[PDB]
Amino acid sequence: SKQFTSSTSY
Amino acid sequence: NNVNDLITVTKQMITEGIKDDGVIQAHDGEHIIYTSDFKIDNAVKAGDTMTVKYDKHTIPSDITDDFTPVDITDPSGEVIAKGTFDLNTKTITYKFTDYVDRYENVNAKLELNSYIDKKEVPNETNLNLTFATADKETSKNVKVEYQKPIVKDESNIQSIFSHLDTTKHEVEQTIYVNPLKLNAKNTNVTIKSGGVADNGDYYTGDGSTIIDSNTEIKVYKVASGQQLPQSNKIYDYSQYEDVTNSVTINKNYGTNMANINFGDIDSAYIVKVVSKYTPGAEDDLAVQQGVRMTTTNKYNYSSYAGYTNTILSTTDSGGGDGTVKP
Ligand SMILES: [Mg+2]
Repeated sequence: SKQFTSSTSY
Repeated sequence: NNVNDLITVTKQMITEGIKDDGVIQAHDGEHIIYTSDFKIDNAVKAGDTMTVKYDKHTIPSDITDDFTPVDITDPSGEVIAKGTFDLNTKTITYKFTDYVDRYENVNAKLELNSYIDKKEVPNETNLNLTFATADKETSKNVKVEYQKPIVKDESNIQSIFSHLDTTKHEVEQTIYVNPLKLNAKNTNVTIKSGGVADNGDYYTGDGSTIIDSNTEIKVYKVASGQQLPQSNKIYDYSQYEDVTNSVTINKNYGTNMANINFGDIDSAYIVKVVSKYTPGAEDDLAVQQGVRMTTTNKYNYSSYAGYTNTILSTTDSGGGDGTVKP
């Protein structure tokens, strides 16, 4: 399906 | 039945997922895009295999374990090849179906996304990325950059989402509390669904998590001579001191909000939180959780530092076509 990563919210 | 020698690569390239600046912003979730166009010899038959190799420092999914290579399909949905991934060799093996028995002049196009593998890249560094399709390699030099803590007097904190389980609907957050090893007076840390701004201000945001008595919270003390990886991901907790039972944790401090009382500290701590989220929210990128560190500064008021994580996703593609064998 999808592949995922962590990001930062600002 | 490897037929890599029967695969002719006509174009391949490595590009950056967010900005072409030679720097992978890994904590901004910037992915790497590997595109490959190739011809499949007419001698290739059902059950034959080819390989596609990722750079050792990359990984198809950063925070999930469930990666399955995308099928290679023709324009109407016929499957040309099925793929399996070996994490240890960072290699996809594509196995052709009897599509290649029924069609000739077959060609295909792969678009494969990946992220920096934090296990292979604990700290910022320069990398010579090398990808390959059927043993034909291409390379790209990049720098990997990681985030820095928000710092306000002795309040200093940073976090990532370090795992996502879309079956059990759990997300893991790894938090560095006081990574700078400052003398942080009256240290409290809050973990909450939604957002925490750089200055500590709460905001609702565009994602959520569920925090309650069944949230898992572990706390580890870092020694003065211990160095934390800039990747913000801890693969082995055994060399740190588990102090979960020596700090005060209230998982029900507020609505979807936990807090931890550290008191006066002079050391860094790692906090690992496993919380739940709304089933399906990952498809809307609606998983978001933030942290706030509070300390008392030398002027007798509070200083705040905040940090918020969310998720990003990518989807690989594999297409091909051919003409009918008479
Ligand atoms: Mg970039």
